[PDB]
Amino acid sequence: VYSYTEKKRIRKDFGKRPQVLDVPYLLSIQLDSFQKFIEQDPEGQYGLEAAFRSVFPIQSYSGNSELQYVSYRLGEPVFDVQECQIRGVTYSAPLRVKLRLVIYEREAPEGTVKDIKEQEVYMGEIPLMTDNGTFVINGTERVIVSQLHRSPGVFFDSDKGKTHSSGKVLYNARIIPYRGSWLDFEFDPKDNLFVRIDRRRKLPATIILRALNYTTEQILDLFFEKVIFEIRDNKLQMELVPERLRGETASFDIEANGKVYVEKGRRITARHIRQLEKDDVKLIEVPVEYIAGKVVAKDYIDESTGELICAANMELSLDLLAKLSQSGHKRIETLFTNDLDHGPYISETLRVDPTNDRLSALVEIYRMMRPGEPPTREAAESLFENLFFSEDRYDLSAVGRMKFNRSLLREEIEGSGILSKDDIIDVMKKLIDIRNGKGEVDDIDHLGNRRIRSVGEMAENQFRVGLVRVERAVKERLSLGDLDTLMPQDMINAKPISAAVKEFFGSSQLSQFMDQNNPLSEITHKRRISALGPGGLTRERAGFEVRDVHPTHYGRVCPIETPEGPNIGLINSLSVYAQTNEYGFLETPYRKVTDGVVTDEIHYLSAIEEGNYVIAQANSNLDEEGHFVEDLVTCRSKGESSLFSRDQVDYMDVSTQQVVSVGASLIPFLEHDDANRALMGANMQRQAVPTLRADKPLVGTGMERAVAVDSGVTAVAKRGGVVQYVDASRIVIKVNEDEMYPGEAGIDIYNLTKYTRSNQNTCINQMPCVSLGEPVERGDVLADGPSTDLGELALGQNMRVAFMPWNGYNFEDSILVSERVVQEDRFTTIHIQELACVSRDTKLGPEEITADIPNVGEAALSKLDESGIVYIGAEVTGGDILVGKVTPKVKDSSLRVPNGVSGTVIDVQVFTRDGVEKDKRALEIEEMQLKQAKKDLSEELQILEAGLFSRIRAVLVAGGVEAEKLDKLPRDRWLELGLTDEEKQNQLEQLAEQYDELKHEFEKKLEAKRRKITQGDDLAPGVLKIVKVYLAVKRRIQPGDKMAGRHGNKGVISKINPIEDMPYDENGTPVDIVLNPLGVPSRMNIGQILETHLGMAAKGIGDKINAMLKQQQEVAKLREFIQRAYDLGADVRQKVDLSTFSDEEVMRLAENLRKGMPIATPVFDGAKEAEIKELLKLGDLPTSGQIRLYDGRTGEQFERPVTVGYMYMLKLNHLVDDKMHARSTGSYSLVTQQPLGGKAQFGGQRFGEMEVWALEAYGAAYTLQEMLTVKSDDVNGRTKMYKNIVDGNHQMEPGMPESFNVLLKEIRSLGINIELEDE
Amino acid sequence: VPLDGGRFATSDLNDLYRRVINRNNRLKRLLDLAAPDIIVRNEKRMLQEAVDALLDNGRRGRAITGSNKRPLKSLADMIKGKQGRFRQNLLGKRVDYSGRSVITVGPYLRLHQCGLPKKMALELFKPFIYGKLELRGLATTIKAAKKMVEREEAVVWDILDEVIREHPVLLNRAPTLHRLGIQAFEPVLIEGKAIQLHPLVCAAYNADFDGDQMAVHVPLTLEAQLEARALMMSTNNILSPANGEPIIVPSQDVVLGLYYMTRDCVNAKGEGMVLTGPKEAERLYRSGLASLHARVKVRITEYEKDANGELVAKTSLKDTTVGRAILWMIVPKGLPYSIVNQALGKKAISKMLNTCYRILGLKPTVIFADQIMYTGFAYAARSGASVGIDDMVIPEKKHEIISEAEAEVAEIQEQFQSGLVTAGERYNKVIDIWAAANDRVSKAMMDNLQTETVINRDGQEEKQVSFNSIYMMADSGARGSAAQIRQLAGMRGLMAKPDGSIIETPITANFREGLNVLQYFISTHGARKGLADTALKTANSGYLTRRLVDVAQDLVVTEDDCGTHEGIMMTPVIEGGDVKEPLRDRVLGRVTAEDVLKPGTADILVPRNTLLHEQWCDLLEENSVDAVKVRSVVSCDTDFGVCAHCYGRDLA
DNA sequence: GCCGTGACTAAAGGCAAAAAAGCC
RNA sequence: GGCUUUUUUG
DNA sequence: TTTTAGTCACGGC
Ligand SMILES: [Mg+2]
Ligand SMILES: [Zn+2]
Repeated sequence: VYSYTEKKRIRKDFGKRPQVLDVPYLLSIQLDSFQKFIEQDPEGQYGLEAAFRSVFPIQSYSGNSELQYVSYRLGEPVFDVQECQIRGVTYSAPLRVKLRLVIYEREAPEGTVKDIKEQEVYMGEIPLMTDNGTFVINGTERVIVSQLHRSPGVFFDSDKGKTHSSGKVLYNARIIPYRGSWLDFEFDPKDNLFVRIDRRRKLPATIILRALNYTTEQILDLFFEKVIFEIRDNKLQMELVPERLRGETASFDIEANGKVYVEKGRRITARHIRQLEKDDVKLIEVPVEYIAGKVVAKDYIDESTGELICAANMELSLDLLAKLSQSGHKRIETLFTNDLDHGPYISETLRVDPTNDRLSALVEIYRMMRPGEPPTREAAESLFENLFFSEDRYDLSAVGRMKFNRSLLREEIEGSGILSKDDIIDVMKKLIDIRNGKGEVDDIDHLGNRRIRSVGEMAENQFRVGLVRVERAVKERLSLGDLDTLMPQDMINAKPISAAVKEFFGSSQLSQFMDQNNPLSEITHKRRISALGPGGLTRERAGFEVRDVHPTHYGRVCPIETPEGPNIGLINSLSVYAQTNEYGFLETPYRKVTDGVVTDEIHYLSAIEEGNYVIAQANSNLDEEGHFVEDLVTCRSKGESSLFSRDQVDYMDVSTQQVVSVGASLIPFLEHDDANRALMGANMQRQAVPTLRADKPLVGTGMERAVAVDSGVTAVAKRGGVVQYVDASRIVIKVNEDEMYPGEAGIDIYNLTKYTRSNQNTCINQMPCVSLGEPVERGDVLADGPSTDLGELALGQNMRVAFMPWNGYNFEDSILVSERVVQEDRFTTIHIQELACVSRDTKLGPEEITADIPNVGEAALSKLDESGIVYIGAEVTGGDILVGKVTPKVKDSSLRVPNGVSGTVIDVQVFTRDGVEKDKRALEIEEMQLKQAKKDLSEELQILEAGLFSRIRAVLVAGGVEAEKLDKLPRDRWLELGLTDEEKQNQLEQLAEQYDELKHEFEKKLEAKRRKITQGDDLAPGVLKIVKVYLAVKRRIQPGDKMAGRHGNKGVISKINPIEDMPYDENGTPVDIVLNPLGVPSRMNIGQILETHLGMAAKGIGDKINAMLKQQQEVAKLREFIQRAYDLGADVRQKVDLSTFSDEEVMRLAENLRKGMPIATPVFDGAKEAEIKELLKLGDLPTSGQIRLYDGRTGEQFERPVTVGYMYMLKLNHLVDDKMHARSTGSYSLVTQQPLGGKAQFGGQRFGEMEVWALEAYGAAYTLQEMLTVKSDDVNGRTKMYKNIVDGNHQMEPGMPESFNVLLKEIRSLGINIELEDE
Repeated sequence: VPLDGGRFATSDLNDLYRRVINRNNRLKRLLDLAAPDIIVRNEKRMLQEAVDALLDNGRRGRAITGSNKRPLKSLADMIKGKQGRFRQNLLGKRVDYSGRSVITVGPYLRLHQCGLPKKMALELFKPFIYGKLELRGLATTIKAAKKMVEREEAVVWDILDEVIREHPVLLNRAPTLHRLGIQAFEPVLIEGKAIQLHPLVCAAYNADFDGDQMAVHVPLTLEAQLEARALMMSTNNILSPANGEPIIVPSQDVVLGLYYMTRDCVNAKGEGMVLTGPKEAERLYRSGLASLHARVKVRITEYEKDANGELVAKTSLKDTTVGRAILWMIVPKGLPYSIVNQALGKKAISKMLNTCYRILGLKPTVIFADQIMYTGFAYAARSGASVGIDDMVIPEKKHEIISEAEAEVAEIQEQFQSGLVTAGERYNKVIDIWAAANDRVSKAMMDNLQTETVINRDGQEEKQVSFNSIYMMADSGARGSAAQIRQLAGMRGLMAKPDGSIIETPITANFREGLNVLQYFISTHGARKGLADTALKTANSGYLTRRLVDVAQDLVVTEDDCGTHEGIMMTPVIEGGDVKEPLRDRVLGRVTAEDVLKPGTADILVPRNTLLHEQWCDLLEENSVDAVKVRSVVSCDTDFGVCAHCYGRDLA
């Protein structure tokens, strides 16, 4: 099956594995997040509804008044996205909230309602997500990347024996909440349990534990096992079981029933343990010395004296034994306290506890929280209550509670958002168990411990913070109670919420500036997973652990796409099929494998649940029914990789592209490249510049269509139809009969964007790609944007490349480029620069814009009009004047084009403050857009009138009126005709009513547009008017420009060589680019060679088609060849049949293939060498791929054959003309009198301390004296140096640098006296 | 400083000063009114805190912040730190007469020249042009000269050409790790906007032509120009200061050309013919009557300096090839013919240059280096050496070997299940088996790649060293090594986890054939680790350099001979295996603290206070000296410096 | 009570370049 | 025209 | 965050 939009150029698709899951909408990470933020949720779980319900209702301090939340609605945005970009205003919607203030009677019982007031409050302005998942803030277009932090919960960690010199491991537990203070339990080198809150001072654990109203007896019973002693005749015995004797030593001969059971002295034996188990004897005789190491459990006192005999956690001796025996206490309770099994960490902590009253414990907690303050009981109680057990100051949220219950092996995943008694008890018990061998520690890098915080969650958090601030304000206002004097509008101020939301969206570490220099960069930036930002790591504190790649990144996070330099592995990019779980964790598709048969039921598996199952490999051969052809297959179980059986498999990958991201999936032959070179290739492909004319990639991957469509650069038809009118700036689609709604059928109109400045000063331009009267369907591209060819990504060109050394002009990485490339303007790009001149109101008279400029000739003002604003289309150059600005004194302050760049003014946008006289250029511009609006409205009215009159004619003709008479009648008289049919008469009357309402509607719309456009503007205070100028520079390639490939083989053009010097093959066709072969072996990027060999084969097919069309051969011979090429391959997935194509369709397809038949190659399922050889043999090219060239300059054959083929070249955004810089004498700084820095300020190169050391390593002292004194900052020594040079002399004066005197004053500005001395 | 608008740009210091003066005024007014001591003490404490913040903010505790909620800059913080005055405006400062640009490659330049764009040159040398322009009367006032220069007349170009005759410029690349990162050159006026750089210096600069940028400075006074010419110019810097090894070693493109030129073939066009001399060998190769490398007999006149520094002619018939005979036409007089008779890989060619520096001085050495570069580029272009997908020969036994290796682990997995083998020893056995299999595959691949079959003149099959392109780049030393060629044809081998554990299953697929999703995923563990280490090692290393420069910045040679017999005993280092360093290198270029005693009693082999050079070192080797005592800087008794003799010899 | 030990606090952690913002 | 935060090149 | 060193308070026989 094939639709008409792709029948133009079918891409020959290699690849054997059938695809099951189509690539999802690439922006669904963004769109599906913010959608939850501003959608109505009756359950009150997501976004604004839950944010309001989390704070409201409001109760007064006296309890006599309250505020109720009802609902909310979002208004219509004042300006559209295009208007917002033009006018420099935020695209946002107003938030209207319905509040209800009800006051309770003071003398009446609770629940007595006095008054009910319902009103709407303008609570603030919420920025909106554009259709492309991007935000418009201030005329710009920002993207909020998704953070990757640690999920709230409990995490068990170990220090790996690195802190202490003895190498012992120090386990610990952390309790991370979603909001509130932290909590840590940790051990010490002496095996003492400790607790620390908010990383503050270390405290003994039980201090906090006894803060929960615990008695020491209860603590010991809860944290230990009781051992019972009964005082029998002459001895005291215990009941004994084998399980309490494992891994112990017999202090005495363990024997009972008069028979020896265990030996004396040596360690215990398992056989005697089994003998005790089978005998089932409990009570055993006990000596005296065996009790000397035990610790009493509960308090025991005398009932006669009433004094304390033995206390909890106290060592006991024979004296206490006799004291308890004489008191009649037959029952004695001790602790298990076995070194191997039940470590005695609680007992020793109870030993080191300073007190046991819990009041001194609370006082100590209060002291640790904040030092230097009286320990009032009420303050300490309030602090302890509000530190963990207050919902206002502490919250675990749903994900935190889920992780908390899962990590402790509980059963439910729902509970309170705060801690409790049982939570802390379980955490301590689990940490003790971990210290006691049982259990394992967690891994921080695991993707089961880190979740995705999208834009919706961030906005919800910021909105909640603002709402809490407003809550505090309204509470302090309601504290002053009153009798219905206030109206619930002055109590709520939108300023705090608006400021918080605005600052989050505008100035933040994650609301980054979108880089739109091609669709791929936009897609990659939108689908990014940043680990930095608030509540995250930093570029300096991150070590080698988070930066490294984990086995669970398989399918969720791309391994080979991460920026190099200071943050590598922190800004990794999301994978292709990976989506976000319900709680925020990542998850990937997997095809369930049943009874050895692979099905097509996709299950989304998260990180942790990947461990339990056994997952097969993506590229495993199968039959037609899913049976594995091999009884042994490759699988991964727990981050491992080993051979399993065909019955032990449980899941299978959907496709081979599942592991890589988008940018890495656009690279052909990725599996033949080293990982570093693939990384560099993806990063540089993200930097490509849109050329003048886009050209398809001969060797691709098939993701080009997805990347082009998903990014908002191609105009995609909403409904199918036929192109009624096609133009360079608009497309009109008459919707097909099946797709009209019951009312208001109408048509569709798409308005393209022509030569609009991008964020990187590039050019965004859209061109129609459909012909007049051509059918279209939904989802089909109607106008390709920048770097797109017929709805297909195309970032660079394809050049005939040769791998050979050529006289040293391609020495290390340089490239040699023929002049035929420059002549054809293949790599010519367009850049658009914006200049802004702002009229302010300064002192000594305001600044004016006029053509009266002194000390300038007529040439400098010829390009200017009497208005002073340069004409649109003037070929301005460096140094000229765009806007004539002068400041009264009069001094010339006119805006000028910075030197080094040509220009051609294409647009001038003028913003004039309200109530300010408008200049002539402003009047001309305003007449321009009012005429444009008039034309647009007239066209819409004419289209709607045509539709209405078609309906009118259809109704009247069906009513008995002849068609000829109706046509000969005026259109207005059609509604006035009397119809014998009442139903037809009613229809005509309704049509006339619609006629009148329609004309009223267009009149109102025209009046509204007139009022809107002609009205003034809002902008920064202290500005008279704002004028903007756009300049269009047409860059070409020159020696110094940076070019690259898709496989990381960057380079710099070193020479533009004449066409007569390029090597030429037997047919006389010169090559366009000469590359160095020696860059392939060391770099190990063999992908470029295979791409070259495949492109040579692909162009061979295209040339033959170009030969058939030139000879004007019939369709029958042509159709035969195209079918032969498309049928090539071994077990090719794609099946293209030309039988369904008409003759015109075949001719058009062949017309679109004369530049070379495109080739598709999946990432890890690409074409092998045999397919390339077969494709080459189909053409007229050698199978080896190496042809015999000739030297252009000498005409002599090269001694060896060389590799020639077509390779895809990109022009990176590092142009030499934007980097060349020089300076003799410019402007100097203010304090240090040193030359400025940067190209913009005409600054000089910094001569750093390393260069000073380099000059010191020589014998160079006079050069150093120059660089330090007479070139940098010796004010009295550089004015004379300039005079000497012009005088013909070359001599310096040492002087005294002015950057050292300042230092003296600085040190002299303190109490220190530093001074020089005598001569 | 006033900015655009009603707001004014004020520094962090003004706010602190205003705070302090306001607090002082409040205390002055409050104390004179006999206010209670409750408020007086608090006001005085607040004044103390304000002065503390002004003098040094943040030392005590929470630093006072402005509207930005960021700590303000105090006087103490304005000096301390990387942004402070000392490390930003005193040690290193911005300079005039400087430019920055992208560097490309120019192979037509000489060793002492660089390409300078016309626009950059005209902007840099603006003051010099004004002097000449008014000197010749072409412009009376300075304003007329400035107007004439910007209009870009025709005579201005001639004047600029005149003023760049012998005016060196300092080319610089950041970072400048060593003293060769700043070098003087004589600029050449070229078009474009890129700084053309001589290839041979690229080794010194550590620069590659993939977007690198370099900065150019201009000396002004006569002393600076003479210092540049006499100390900095690249013709004077051909030896490293760290060791005697040169920095003008040809690499990459040149090495491949010189290796292809001097490499014989058993059968070629025009073999066995006898030539008059090297000049004829060039007429045959150009005419196409003889291949570039055919074994011939030629007559060569070589000059040896065996006399007392005098050259003597010598004629003989040598059995060599056309390529070596052609190359002999550029070597200088002193060198013998045995130098250019081998294959001349990367390590040989450098030695050749070294030999010249040992015999003929500096000017013949630099001329020979330039001729080497030109000839190598020319005969590398003429070779047409290319890499193709068919040049990576996969050994045929490889898969078979892999199968056998698999069988081995197929045994152990069974034996581990019978209890005869535990977990750890099974891991060790599998690792050893896979390592042995990888080694065998690598050896088989190398044996297959390094030889080829060719029929000789008589018609019998004879083996010769292969002409495979990838092997020519690997063997000559131009690019790559054995590991890369192994990873392109043989199996990639075992890979390690991020922690360090070796994966049990190795990557059995080379880059020539495909790598599946699982192998490519486990191959990124090493790559990301290496990239992270490289990214985080630049910050640590450079810091170390600073701590090494500031400790030893003030040590300058100030004496000729301190006259002390103290020294350190220098012997060759032995770790229990082969000697890591011979005694010759540890004593070369030093002076003996005392006379060296022969093992025979009372014989003085080396006089005291004598510099040991290569000629003496060879005499030391033939005598088989055991240990030589020499002077060292740490034993010097000179005050506030080190004498010339204790340091030894200037390596540069 | 004096030398040994643990806890509390300060400094330091590339070089050059560009491109954006936003504040003051 | 100073500071800060991001992004990128070597 | 990690490393390192300097300094104040505690400890054991
Ligand atoms: Mg580089
Ligand atoms: Zn000395």
